[PDB]
Amino acid sequence: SNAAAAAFESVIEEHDIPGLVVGVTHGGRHSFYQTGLASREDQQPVTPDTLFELGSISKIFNVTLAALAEERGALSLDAPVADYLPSLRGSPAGELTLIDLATHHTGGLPLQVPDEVADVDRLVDWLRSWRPPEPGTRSYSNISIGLLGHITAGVLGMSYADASQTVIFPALGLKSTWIDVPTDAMGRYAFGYDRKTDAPTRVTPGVLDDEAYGVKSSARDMLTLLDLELGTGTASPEVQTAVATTQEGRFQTRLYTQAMIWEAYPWPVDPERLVEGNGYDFILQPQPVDEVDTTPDRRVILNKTGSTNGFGGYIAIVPSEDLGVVVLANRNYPNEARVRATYDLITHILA
Repeated sequence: SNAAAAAFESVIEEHDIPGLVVGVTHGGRHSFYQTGLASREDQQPVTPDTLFELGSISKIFNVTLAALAEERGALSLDAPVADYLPSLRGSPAGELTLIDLATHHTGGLPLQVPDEVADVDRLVDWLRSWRPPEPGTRSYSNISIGLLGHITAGVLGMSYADASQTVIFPALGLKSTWIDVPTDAMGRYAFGYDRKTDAPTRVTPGVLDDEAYGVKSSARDMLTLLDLELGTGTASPEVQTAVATTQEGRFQTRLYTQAMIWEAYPWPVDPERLVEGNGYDFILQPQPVDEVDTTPDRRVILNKTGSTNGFGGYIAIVPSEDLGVVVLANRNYPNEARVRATYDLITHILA
């Protein structure tokens, strides 16, 4: 019952992680390991109910909502973007499909919304004259996943915030997951700690922030989400189907199978392949992909990193083992460290 402490003891000291939580779900049984402070100043400890910034892990909720919108007939994940942003008809961006957005299959975009773009309408104009340098390649970007959330919310008739908080979060059974944290919950909201200055920090506003990286959640709520991703949760047939839609293999990269935001590796894996697949050389440049309808192996591990300036997160699920792990820290620390420590914890659990 002490496996998570041993697995993360090294990274906590190598990167001075002020607070960290590890939730594990295995055969439906939830366990948590908590250590350190959510806030240094008032010495609030981390608990399973401390809220952390999820960063890119927010994109999981995004694609689930798009899949749930498809289950309801509000959109089709195969339609072109131009069906929903009609000023983009005839342009390369308007001929991307919603699936292309969910899988980064765009041919090359900057990771961040350009500094010069002031809002989402201006971003749509910017996309109209964008030309992918390497058509057909995978290119990890907030721009494309953010646009999909904007499209989905538009099809539902409400802000992406209201789509998250009144549609997908309740459908998933979550009670401590927010785009906008309410007054009664702000005391639970951890401070982040900047890598360089060690100064307290919190995500700052930005174009498509809600849609791409604006979710805050707790370890306890994330285990509820992972039980649903493992197929062993309580949800309507809609949501069970939407969850499964987001894990289907869509494209094959050199190192893993790209699903909707989920990235799926064979199980068992060489952890070095998990490290490289989550390394910057792979993340920040276009990669060639082969189209395919499934993963090469029928036993897989699916993972997702997520960071803000002050936070470092990671989730992994092994469905053939009914195993799910979430690791949330209020220090942004390297992807390689999250992978190796989580892979170490998983091997101990299954030993």
